[PDB]
Amino acid sequence: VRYSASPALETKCAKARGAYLRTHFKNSREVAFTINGMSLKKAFIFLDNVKEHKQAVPFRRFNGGVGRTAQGKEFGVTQARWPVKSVKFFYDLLKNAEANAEAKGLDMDKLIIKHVQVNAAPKQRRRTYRAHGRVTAYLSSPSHIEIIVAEEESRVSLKQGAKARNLAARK
Amino acid sequence: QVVTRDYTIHMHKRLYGVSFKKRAPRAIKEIVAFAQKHMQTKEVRVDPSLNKEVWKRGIRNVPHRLRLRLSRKRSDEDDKALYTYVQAVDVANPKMETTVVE
Amino acid sequence: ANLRTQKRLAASVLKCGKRKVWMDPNEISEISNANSRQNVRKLIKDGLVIRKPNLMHSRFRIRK
RNA sequence: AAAACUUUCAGCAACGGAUCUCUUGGCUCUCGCAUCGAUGAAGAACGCAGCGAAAUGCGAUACGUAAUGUGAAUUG
RNA sequence: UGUGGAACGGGGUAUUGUAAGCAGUAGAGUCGAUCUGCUGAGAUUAAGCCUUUGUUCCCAAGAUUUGU
RNA sequence: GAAGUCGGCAAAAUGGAUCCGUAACUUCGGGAUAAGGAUUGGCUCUAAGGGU
RNA sequence: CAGAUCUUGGUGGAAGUAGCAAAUAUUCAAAUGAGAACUUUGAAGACUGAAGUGGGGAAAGGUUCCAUGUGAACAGCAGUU
RNA sequence: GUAGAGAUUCUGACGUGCAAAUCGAUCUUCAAAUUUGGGUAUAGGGGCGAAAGACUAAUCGAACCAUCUAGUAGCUGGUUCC
RNA sequence: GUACGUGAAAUUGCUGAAAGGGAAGCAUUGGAAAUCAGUCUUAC
Repeated sequence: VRYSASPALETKCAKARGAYLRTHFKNSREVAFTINGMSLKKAFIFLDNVKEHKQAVPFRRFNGGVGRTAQGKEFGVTQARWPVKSVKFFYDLLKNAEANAEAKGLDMDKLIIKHVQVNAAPKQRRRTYRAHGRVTAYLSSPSHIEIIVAEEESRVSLKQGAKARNLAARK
Repeated sequence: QVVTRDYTIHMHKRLYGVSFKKRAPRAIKEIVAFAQKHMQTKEVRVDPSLNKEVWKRGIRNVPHRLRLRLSRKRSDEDDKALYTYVQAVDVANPKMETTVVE
Repeated sequence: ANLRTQKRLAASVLKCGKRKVWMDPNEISEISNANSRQNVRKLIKDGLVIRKPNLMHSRFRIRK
């Protein structure tokens, strides 16, 4: 399957894919938006910090009801969380992308996360039982994730021509 | 690095106001946090006898002070785990100072 | 790992409850190998499985 | 007041299964035929294959026997 | 790397009501409720009390963002 | 100490046992645990109540 | 076809929101394992307290029994169970 | 007064519930007109009813199923290109 | 690539661009920015 972005030219990049991963699509999107653009090594440091509650993933789009924290101030936001299931999946994919770059012969010092995207996977669905003999949906929202790591990043009129000549050349 | 010390912990102050049904689990957590702060090791193993002594008077009544023996042991399987082993010490009165065990 | 089958067999062989069944926690590998009632009897003979004594219900205060 | 966010547009990628093409099916018309059962029918139940649950087929001769025809397969 | 921080210990303050142990020419009685002495003792005391020439331990670090 | 509230709604109070005491009324059976009072631990003792 | 609280199917905002708060309660070590608040063993703390959260049967179920094995899916967290 | 059978009050909890009738407290009864298992009988303009139009499979001032039936419509709604 | 022909819309993520002081959409006129065709070049 082909990726979303014009990069993934295999001469100077690596990429890694994940499909039908059973973790929340909204949390995955927030993690992807946070890590998009930072270097691969520093991305790993950030992800371990999130796992250890030393840094937090800012919640920008899917922020309804998300509590405030002091660890969102380095992103200029008030709402941030520590989604460990999503971060664990992103950590596994980033390790896979780093392995792909290793086998491909790239440079680990200069690699950055050039592209990362989360898409909604088909919902698996379940049932929940309500009051008054009612049943409704207990849907699950999985995610497709794809990551790409890479390196680095007049004519002039006759009067105008005569004016230009007589001013510049003549003096 | 590897060092063994006896401490007295003021569990009375750390359990003041704690819900009766979490007193003993809170005491174990306060032991772990007490060991982590003193020996600077995140890995703390509590001796089952120490757990027995904490839970001696039930889930609601924990002794006001405990005499603990903290040992910053290197490791068994890992190379540089550097964990704290915490056990209980039977003394007449826990109201006594910190000592360094040979 | 799992020793639930061994405990049910031990309780039946020792003629007591699973609450009264004790397995040597330092012999898990050999106890797990024991999978039949012959094997459980051999464990009980070797002392690796023990029927624990009843809890204390003294009638001293009642008699006094 | 830059970012975020929201909305719009486009590209790519998702979700979804519309559309187009197809069709051992259905529907309607016409033509022809007349043949169930106590000599056990229609229907039901349980079984039957080297490896089968269903469908299809069969009845302890059990995915069939005999006889006739074809002529060298069956096939995972 | 300081009249530094912490964990304890000591002192003060406060709450309760004289702890456990041992001893008695105390105890109705036929061993024994209880009482007395040591004993305003003992226990508790910052968990949002005060104070400490005390004891032991810890600290000269990582990350992140910022230019007139 | 019912001032609350449409209303003592909710809550409180009472409560076991022993002894004393117990009204109107009545279909004489009840009412009745009416209502009202007192007593209750521990310990050392005796006093009776049975069998051969 | 834009309508019929139209039909069928699909998908949104609400929204990572309401919520996952009855039945006293768990804790330590070890084992297994990629992974352990939840699996197993030991230790401790508890409860049901014989009109039981015990041991059985009838009605009903039908293989849920038992051992072994385990990528999912299901057990509204998790899961090696 | 317990088990058991009930269901007075809080007009409490809950009220997209644990529950299409449950939970808590309080309360009524508790040796008989008692409680109840299985077997059996009574079927829809019928049954059964210590009688509430109660109950008769969450359906009752006439159960449920399928047909007559695409019942009827002076009534509401919709009725597709320039 | 069996989650399998084609693969629409709703709706979604990414990227680029743009806009925004309690709605948005639209119409009209021009600016700005991006984009683009005609015409021409010739014929006599």
